[PDB]
Formats: sequence, C-alpha cells, structure tokens
Amino acid sequence: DRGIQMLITTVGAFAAFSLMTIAVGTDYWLYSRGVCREVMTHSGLWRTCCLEGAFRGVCKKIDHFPDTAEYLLRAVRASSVFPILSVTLLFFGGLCVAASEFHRSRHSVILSAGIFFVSAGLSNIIGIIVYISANASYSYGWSFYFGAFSFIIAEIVGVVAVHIYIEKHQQLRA
Amino acid sequence: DRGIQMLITTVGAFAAFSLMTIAVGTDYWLYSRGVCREVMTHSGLWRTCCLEGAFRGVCKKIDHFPDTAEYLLRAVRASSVFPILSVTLLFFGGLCVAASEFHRSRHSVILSAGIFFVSAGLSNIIGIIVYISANASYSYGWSFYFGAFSFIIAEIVGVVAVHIYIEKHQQLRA
Amino acid sequence: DRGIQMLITTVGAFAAFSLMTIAVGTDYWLYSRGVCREVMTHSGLWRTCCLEGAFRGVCKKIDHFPDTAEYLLRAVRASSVFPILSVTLLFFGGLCVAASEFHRSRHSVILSAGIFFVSAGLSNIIGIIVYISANASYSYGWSFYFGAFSFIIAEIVGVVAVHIYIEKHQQLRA
Amino acid sequence: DRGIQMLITTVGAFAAFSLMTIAVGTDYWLYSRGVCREVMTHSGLWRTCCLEGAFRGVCKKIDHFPDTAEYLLRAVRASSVFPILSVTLLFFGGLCVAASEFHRSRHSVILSAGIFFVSAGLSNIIGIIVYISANASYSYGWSFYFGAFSFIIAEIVGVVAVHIYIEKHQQLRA
Amino acid sequence: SKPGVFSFLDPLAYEIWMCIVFAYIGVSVVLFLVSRFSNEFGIFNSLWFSLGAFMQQGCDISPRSLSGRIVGGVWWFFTLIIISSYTANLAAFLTVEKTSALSLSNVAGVFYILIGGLGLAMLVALIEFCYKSR
Amino acid sequence: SKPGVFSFLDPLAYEIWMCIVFAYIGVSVVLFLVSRFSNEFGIFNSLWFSLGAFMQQGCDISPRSLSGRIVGGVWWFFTLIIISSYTANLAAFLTVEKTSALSLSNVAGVFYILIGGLGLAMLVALIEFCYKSR
Amino acid sequence: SKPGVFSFLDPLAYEIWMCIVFAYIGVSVVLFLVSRFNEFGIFNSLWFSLGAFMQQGCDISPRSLSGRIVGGVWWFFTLIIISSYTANLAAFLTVEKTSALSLSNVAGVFYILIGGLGLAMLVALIEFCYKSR
Amino acid sequence: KPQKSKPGVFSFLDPLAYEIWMCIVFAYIGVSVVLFLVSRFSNEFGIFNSLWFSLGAFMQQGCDISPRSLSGRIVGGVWWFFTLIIISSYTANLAAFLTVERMVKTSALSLSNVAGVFYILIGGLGLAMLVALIEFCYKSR
Ligand SMILES: CCCCCCCC/C=C/CCCCCCCC(=O)OC[C@H](O)CO
Ligand SMILES: CCCCCCCC/C=C/CCCCCCCC(=O)OC[C@H](O)CO
Ligand SMILES: CCCCCCCC/C=C\CCCCCCCC(=O)OC[C@H](O)CO
Ligand SMILES: CCCCCCCC/C=C\CCCCCCCC(=O)OC[C@H](O)CO
Repeated sequence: DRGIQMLITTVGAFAAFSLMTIAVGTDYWLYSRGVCREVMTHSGLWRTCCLEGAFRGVCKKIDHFPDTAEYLLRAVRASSVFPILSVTLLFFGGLCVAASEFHRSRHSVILSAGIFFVSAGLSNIIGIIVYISANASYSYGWSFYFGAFSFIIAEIVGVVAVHIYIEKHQQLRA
Repeated sequence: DRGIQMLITTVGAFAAFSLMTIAVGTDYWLYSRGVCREVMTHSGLWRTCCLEGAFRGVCKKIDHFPDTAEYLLRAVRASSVFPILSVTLLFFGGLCVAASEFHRSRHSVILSAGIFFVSAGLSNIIGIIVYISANASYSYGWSFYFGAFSFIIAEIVGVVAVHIYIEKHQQLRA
Repeated sequence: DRGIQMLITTVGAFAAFSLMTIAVGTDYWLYSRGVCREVMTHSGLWRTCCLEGAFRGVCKKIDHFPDTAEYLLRAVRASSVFPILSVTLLFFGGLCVAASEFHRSRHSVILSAGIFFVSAGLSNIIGIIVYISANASYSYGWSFYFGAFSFIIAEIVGVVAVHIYIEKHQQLRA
Repeated sequence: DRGIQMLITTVGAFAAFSLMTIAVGTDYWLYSRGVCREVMTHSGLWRTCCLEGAFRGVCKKIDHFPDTAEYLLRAVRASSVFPILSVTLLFFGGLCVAASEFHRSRHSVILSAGIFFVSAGLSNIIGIIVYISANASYSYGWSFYFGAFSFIIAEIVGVVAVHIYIEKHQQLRA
Repeated sequence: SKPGVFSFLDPLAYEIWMCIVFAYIGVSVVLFLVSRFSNEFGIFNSLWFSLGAFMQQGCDISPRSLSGRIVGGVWWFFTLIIISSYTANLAAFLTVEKTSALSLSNVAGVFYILIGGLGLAMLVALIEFCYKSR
Repeated sequence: SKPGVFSFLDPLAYEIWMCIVFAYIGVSVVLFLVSRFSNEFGIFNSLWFSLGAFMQQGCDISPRSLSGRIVGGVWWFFTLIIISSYTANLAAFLTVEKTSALSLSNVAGVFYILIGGLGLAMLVALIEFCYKSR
Repeated sequence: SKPGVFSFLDPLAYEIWMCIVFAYIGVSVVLFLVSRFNEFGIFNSLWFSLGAFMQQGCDISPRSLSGRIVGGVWWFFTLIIISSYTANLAAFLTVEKTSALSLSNVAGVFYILIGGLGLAMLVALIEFCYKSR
Repeated sequence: KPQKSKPGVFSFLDPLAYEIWMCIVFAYIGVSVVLFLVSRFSNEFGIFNSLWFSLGAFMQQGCDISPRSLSGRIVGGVWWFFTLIIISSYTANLAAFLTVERMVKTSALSLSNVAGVFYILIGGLGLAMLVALIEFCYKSR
C-alpha cells in the first residue's frame, strides 16, 4: 500500500492547498444584508459585494476598523494571518511531499510534510474561530465550506504522512 | 441444550410474528375520546371505532392528513411502514429458522434468522416512536402492548439464534 | 487471630442486640413540642411523654392513625415491624454465634450468623427511613442514636463473621 | 545527580524559609483603604500602615477582636498560628537537611526533612485560607505572594527530599 | 398531596421511560452481535456495559472494533442528551405538591429501591449458591 | 416557532457544534502525532479516547508521555467547560415560559439518531466481515 | 441567618446525609458478601462504592450476577441523589445575579480537604511503624 | 452612555473568585504531593502520576491508575469529595457567566462566548507539539 498512501498524500496535499487558496481568494464566506457603496450581500475575508440592486456586482474593501482583546481580534481578523498561514504551511507540506520522492535516504522529509499539514489544520481552526467571532440573519457560503474541507483533508493527509514515516522506520529497523 | 435453544427459537419466532401481526391488524392501540362519524373511542393504526353510544361498534378510517419534518412524520405514520417492515422481517426470520432444519450444510441461515429478528426489533422501536410522536387524556390498549411484547421476544430470539451459530462455529472448527 | 475475631464477634453481637433492644423499648427517639394529655415532649416508637409542665413524666400512647402509599407508611410505622425484625435477626445472629462454638463440623453456622447481622442492619436502615419519613423544630435523642450505633456494629460483626467462615474454608481446603 | 539534588534541596530550603519569614514579618499583605489612626493603607498579619497623607508611614496594631465558628476564625487569624507553624516546620526541615550531611548513617533524617517541608506547605495553605476568609476594593501585595512562593518551593523541596531517600533505599538494598 | 415514592420518574413521560428501556435492549443486543463479528462482549457484558454507560459510570470493558465503537459512541451521545434532560430540574419534581433542602421523605423511594435491590442480590446469591452446590 | 426534532442541539449555536467537531479531529490527530513520537495511541484509539473524554465516559487507555498528557489535559478542560455550558444552558431552555415532564416528541430526534447509528453499525459490521472473508 | 462554613451541605437535609452514609455501608457490606461466600474484599468494596458515588469510577467492576445487581442499584441511587444535590445546589447558590463565589463560601470544603491530607499522613506513619515492627 | 461590554476571553473563570482559583491550584499541588509521599511510604504513584491522577479526578475523567493503600485512598477520597463540591458549584450557573454584558431571555451560546476555551485548546495542542519535538531532539542527542 506504499503507492496508494503516496497517491492519497499527493492528491490530498494538492486538494487541500487548492481549496484553501480558493477560499482565501474568493468572496463567498458570508451571505448577510449590507452595502457595497441595505441590500443582500456576499462577503469574504477582503471584500463585500452586492447581489441584488443597481450596484449588483460592485465590491468594496471591508473596513475592518470602523479594549485590548477587541483590538487584537480586529487586528488578527483584518490581516487574516491565520488563513494565510494555513495556506503557507500547506504550500510547504506539499513541497516536502514532492521532495520525499527524490531524497529517499532522508525519511524525515515526509514526516515534516505531516507536521506542516497538521499545523495547517490548527491554523485553519484558529482562522475560522477568529472569523466567526469577529463577525459578532446570515448564512455561510461555499468559500467558507472550502476552508472547512481544506481542514479535514489536511488532517487526513497529516495522518497518512505520519503513517508513511512509521512504516519506513518499522521496515528498515527490522 | 441444542434442542431447547431451537425450541425457544422456533416458538419465540412464531410468538413474535403472531403478536406483531395481530397488533398491526387489530384496533386497540389507543383509548382516547373522539368520533367514529365527542365519545370514548378505541383506535389503531388504520381505524377509529366507538365504545359508547348509538354508534357503538361503528368504525371509520383515520385521516392521517387533516414543514418537511411534520410532513415526513405524517407520511411515515400514515403508511405504518415501520410496523409493517417489522412484520416482514419477522416473517423472513421465521423462514430462515425453518430452513435451518433442512439445509443444515450452510450455517449462516440461522445467523441470518438472528439478524432478521434483531432488525425487526429495531424497526418496531422506530414504529412505536413514530406512533406516539404522531399522536401528539388517553391510554394504550392491548394491541399496543402486543407490539411491545413482540419487540422483547424478537430481541430474545435474535440473541439465541446468534448463540446457536456461535456454538456451531465453535464445535465444527475443533 | 481466631480468638480476637470470635471475641469481637461475640461482644459485638451482644452490643448490637442490647443497643437495638434498648432503642426499641425506650422513649427518647424524638424531642419535639407536643402534648401528653403545647409543651416540650420526648417521644419513641410507642409513647409520647412530657418533659416540662405539671404533667412532666405523663406518657400517652401514640395515635399512629389520627392514599395507599400514605396508608402503608402509617401501617409499617405503627407496627414498627422493621425495628422489631432487626431485633429478632440480631437475636438469631447471636444464637448462631453461640452455636458456632459447639458444632465445629458445620461451618455454615457462623456464616448464617453473618447473614443475620447483615440483614438486621438492612432492616434497621428501612426502619430509620420509615420513622423519619412518617414524622413528616425537632431533635433526635439517644434512643435514635442507639438504633444507629446498632446498625454500625451489626454491619461490622457481619463482616467479621464472614471473614471467620472464609478463613475456615481456606484453611481446611488446603 | 546526588549533588544537584542536595543543592536544590539546600538552596530551596533556605529560599522557602526566607520567603516565609519575610512574609510573616513584613506588612504588604493587603492594599486596602482604611485608617492608621479613610485613606489608602497597606496591612499585614500584625499591623496596618498608611501610604497617603500627613500620617504616611504611621502604623497601628490590628484589632483582631473589634458564634463559635466566627470566634474560632477570629482567634486562629489573630494568632497567625498557621503562618507561624509553617515557619517553624520550614526551620526544622532545613535543620534536618543540614543534619543529613553529617550523620549519614540514619537515612530517615532526609525523609523527615521531606515530611517537614510537605507539612509546612499544608500549614501555609490553611494560613492563606484563614487570612482571606477573615478579611471578609483591595489588592494583595508582595508579602502575600512571598507566602505563596514559599508554599510552592516547600512542596518542590519536599518532593526532592523524598526522592533522595528513595534512591538511598534503592541503592543500599541492592 | 405530597409527591409519590416514585416521583423520581416524574421529569420524563412514561413513554420516554418505556422507550429508554427498549433502546437499552436494542443497543445491548446490537453491541453483542457486532462484537461476535469483530474480557469480551457477550450478551451479559453487553447489558452491563450499556447500563454503566447510561448511568455514567463505566465498567471493565470498552469495545475495540469499529462497529462496536459506533454503537458505543451513539449510545454515549444518547445518554448525554437524555441524562442531561432528566437531571436538569430533578429536585423540583421531587418536591411538588422558597429554596429549601430536600428532605428524606422526598427521596425515601430511592432508598426503598436500593434496600430492595440489596435484598434481591442476597437472594439471587443464595440461589446461585444452592444451584452450584447441587 | 415550535421546537424542532433536533431541539436538544438548541442550547449551542451551530458554529459551536461545528467547531467542537473540528476541535475533536484536531485533538485526536495531535494526540496520535505526539504519541507516535514519544493499548497504544494510534489514530483510531486517539479518536476513541477523545470521544470518551468528551462524552464523560472514560476509556481503556490514558496517555503516559508529557506531550500526550498536555493534549489530554487541555482536552479535559475544554470538555468540562463546553459540556457544563451545554447542560447549564440546556436547563434554562427546558424551563422558559411549571414542572412539566418531557414528552417523547421532545426527544424523538435523539432516538432516531440512536437507531440510525445502530443500523450503520450493523452495516459496517457486515462490510468489515465480507471484506475479511475475501 | 448567614450561610455557615459547611453551607455546601445545605441542599440536603441532615437525615439524607446520615442515610447516605448508612446506605454506603450497607451497599459495601452486601457487595462484599455476595462476592465472597482485583477482588471484592471489604476494603475494595468500600472503595468501589465510594468511587461510584463520587462519580469517579474504579480499578474494578463486579462480574457476578448478584454483584452486578448490587452495583446497578447503587449506580441508580447515586444518579438520583447526586443529580438532586446539584439541581438543588444550583437553586441555593442563586437565592436572595451572576455573583462569583467567594473563598469564604467554600472555605469549609478546604478545611475538610487539608484535614483529610493530615489524617492520611498520620495513618501512613502508623501503617509504617506497625509494619516496621 | 457606553455600549455594553461583551464578557472576556477568560469569562469561563468568572463563576469563582480569583482567590478560589489560586487555592484550587495550591490544593491540587498539596493533594498531589501528599499522595506521592503516602504511596512511596507503602503503575505506581510517583510524582508525575500523582499529578496526573489528581488532575483527572478534578476534571471528572479518571486515568490509568487508582490508589491501593489506605492512606492513598483517604487522600483520593477527600480529593473526590472536594472535587464534587467545587465542580458542582462552578458548573451550576456557568452559561450565565459566559453571556453577561456589563456597563463600564434564553438564547443559545454563541462561538464568541466560548472562543477563549478554543484558543486555550489550540494553544495547548501547539505547546504539546513543541514539547514533543524537544523531548525528541533531547533523546536524539
Ligand atoms: C472511532 C470513533 C467512533 C465514532 C462514533 C460516532 C458517534 C458519536 C456521535 C454521534 C452524534 C450524531 C450527530 C447528529 C447530528 C444531527 C444534526 C441535525 O439533525 O441537524 C439538524 C439541522 O440543525 C437542521 O434543523
Ligand atoms: C476505603 C475508603 C476510604 C475513605 C475515604 C473517605 C473520604 C471521603 C469523604 C469525606 C467527607 C468528609 C465529611 C465531612 C463532614 C462535615 C460535617 C460538618 O461539618 O457538619 C457540620 C454540622 O452540620 C454543624 O453545622
Ligand atoms: C500533569 C500533566 C500536564 C497537564 C497540563 C494540561 C492541563 C491544563 C488545564 C487547564 C488550562 C487552563 C489555563 C487557562 C488560564 C488562562 C487565563 C488566566 O489565567 O488569566 C488571564 C490573564 O492572566 C488576565 O487577563
Ligand atoms: C445486567 C446486570 C443487572 C443490573 C440490574 C440492576 C439495575 C437497576 C436499575 C434501576 C432500577 C430502578 C427501577 C425502579 C422502578 C419502580 C417504579 C415503577 O416501575 O413504577 C411504579 C408503578 O408502576 C406506578 O406507580
């Protein structure tokens, strides 16, 4: 099952990265009522856009800044440091996965892939919690669910990467 | 103890099937006040019938249909799919029990009897919950308690059938 | 430790019986306000008696009878069946303890002592619960606490008797 | 690791004793508003002293005595028996630690050090609880936190002393 | 009128109690089956495991198979919802005819069931003895 | 608005339920990772340990390493806050306008999930069989 | 009346606490006897019962039918009594809004705790000196 | 008129005074040290396992091990009693403290009301991974 494990890892790593990059880029996180200049809007991390009215398709840069704890929440939300960090770590995880095909001598590469993917998922959870907490009728759109599916896939890939490394250290010791 | 186990199984299977078929057919599930077309009535899955007055013994079909969740509950209650499915599975369980005497070569027949009886009981629980939930002073009659006794007997017979199969696979392996 | 165990058993059995018999006989279960013909009284299972006034030391028999559950509670309280049963069982326990010195062949005698003492304590708990429940400012007197200490001693003696029997069946088998 | 363990023990024992003695002596337990004979004051176990005004640095003895439970709390708080007992036990713990270097023959000396330090910490907890409970806007000062750090160090030293005794009894038995 | 000896049943409708008992049997039988498929989960231990889970106690066994753990997991979820719902307002149902202590009379019935159970246990133990002595 | 079939979920916002599930996965993966670094905490037992902790049931096994115990300890703390919040707030929802018994209709959804789960468990058991038979 | 040092006992009448203790002893003795006539000797019976009541669990669990009857009714009793205590405790803690408990309100539980630790250390010295001689 | 302040990230601490929290922590250490001591007097209750046992007892979880000695069981028993009182008191009104707006009926809890519990959790997982890398690199040398 070495081939299938590496297939799942590689496809999974690409899937997770793609989903998360789309999610960070696109603007269908939240469907709330508001204004793109109130009307039904679709927002994301960066922009809010109207979907009914004369300005349908207009998008305005969110004003993240319209108590230390409140300020910190606004700052962390504004930067989207945690969603971006999750994309970065998924990028490096996939990089390690690629590098594991060449440098077979050094087994720690695939493990580091694993740790990147696990960490990417932790960064993702923090991001979601910051996003929802900062927003305090509404509904979440497909960009939101892409971030959520990225978390699930990253955690599955982390587990498979760690299994690959374990099989390696248990085959060659014996 | 092979004889006693198979006696308990066969009598039990017949008992459970009989009780459940009577229960589905008869009309003493609920004693509430109402109208056979208010007066004291006795109802079942299918019909309502009066116990007092000039119309004592007149019996009218239930109007099951006088939110998706509410609609589903009404539909499932109206069909009595779960009580009927319970009768069907008890029928097939008893069929397998009979077939276990003849074609002894395949051991899995008595196991399948077991699974049918276990499943019949799960179908029965769902039925009861749908019945009570859809009805939302009253009292339950003997038809109701026959359904309940069928559940208990089916679960006992399922357990004994599974024991028979275990004894078989533990005798013939050694 | 055979001697010390049998000493603890015998002294304990006598203690428990004595305490419980005093408690059933005496009239210092409850210190409440009331009338011996309202004044400060001391009552027991059977009689109520005044502590202050012209009638100090006059004692009237309790009217236990001045819902099925209420009737049962009144009846069971009135009879004091459970305190009396506890005295009886302690009596038979002590009898068995004595008989264990003669008929050494039959080891079950000391075990039966044990079971009598354990049961005496269960009878005692029921009695207390019936007493307190039937009474529904007040305070419990020394007769009450004698019943409670009898329970504790009976349970200790039951445990020691059972240990004696275990030592016997573990010495002679080996 | 025998040297390091004994260094930690000895330094630790001195630290704990020093901290606790300072704490009992000094008067920065509580910063509340009050009167040195209302103004902002700093109090301790024994004295209250002003931080603002013409009387800044005047310092008056506490009147501990301006229900049995209330009386006991006042008495125990007034004496500061528990903080003083904590200092005493830390003194004897450190004494044993010193004696463990000379008369090595008896191993139990370092164990007794351990028990003294553990007990010192329990005395300390009781003291804190009595102090806070008897005081029922305010804040705790550095004397208070010295008592708290003494507790932590005493418990660490108790644990290390007990470890020393264990490897002594595990070295010399084999 | 004071509340009954079995007032501890009052927070839930009779039909919930009946269904809890059927659910208990269903869960126990299904656990037995899935487990004789992948100490061990015979029927008696399945009954004991389910009872402990429901009573929030736990016992000397936990399922190891995937199907056993699915059964266990949904029974744990069921238990959390039902016990939470039952325990919410329990003391209010025990004393319903301001904030007072419960009295022994309010819980006497729980004590009668307990001592009854101890009696039953001793009886069953004598039987199981005399049967095995023969 | 009438209370839904799944009204037992109502004391917590949908987003808490979703984040509980992500937290559950995160905790389980990290516990597996730290342990395969330090009867063992493979992924399936990590999932089982976490689930039991959350549901207040216990487990066969408990972490022995320092990093395993850090993970376990913070998950226990999280559990205590979240479950306590659920049952505190559940009690509030169950008494918001007397002492009325819950009815079977109020909890029917929990029964459907339970029987659904038993069905799924039996299905998974047949598969895991037929797979291992071939 | 101000709430006492042991006010945490207040949600149950004194007679319930007394009867809980007698019930605890009865259950423990009966569990020992039905199990003997990793094992349920008297000390482990006492430990099992205590853990069940305090909602902690135990090393061990009964395996016999009579042991499980005793265990099962004790679990049932525990669930009712503890649930009643915490239900009714909640009521007592909010009776004149969201006010934090103070150390004075729970000091009695700390005194029992440190008392218990002292007793444990004393018992440990005895059990030592006895086994040393 | 200021807008009503939302409760803090650490609002889950609010049902108990700061001094109770401090004393719970000292009690936890005291119990753990005394358990270790009595147990070495007469897997096993070394200090790390004593700390783990006490933490699990307090959090209403349990763990691998339970004391076998009389003195260990006295310590365990009083800590269980302490835990029952303190946790019962803490959990009574907890959701009320998490959702209380103050000036410097029944709603669902929101993620913002419990976000702080999530930050502690993910922080802890991060710390655990860090500690695991250290404990590795130390043992790799
Ligand atoms: C190895 C691990 C074993 C795994 C064992 C898993 C079982 C435990 C949990 C089951 C909870 C079931 C969740 C039920 C979710 C129902 C959601 C729902 O009904 O949503 C309605 C919606 O709000 C529109 O109104
Ligand atoms: C083998 C088993 C090991 C045994 C381990 C035992 C520890 C468990 C319980 C301790 C509770 C402590 C009892 C607390 C009683 C306090 C009573 C009190 O303070 O009463 C005041 C009175 O009401 C006037 O106001
Ligand atoms: C023994 C094995 C190791 C197990 C270890 C894991 C157990 C962790 C449990 C709880 C953490 C809760 C801590 C949260 C405290 C943070 C808030 C606080 O203390 O104060 C806030 C700030 O100081 C003013 O605003
Ligand atoms: C598998 C090992 C065996 C373990 C077995 C022990 C478990 C016992 C648990 C609970 C008993 C509670 C039963 C209480 C029900 C009595 C009241 C009742 O049923 O109804 C009252 C009456 O019908 C109308 O007034």
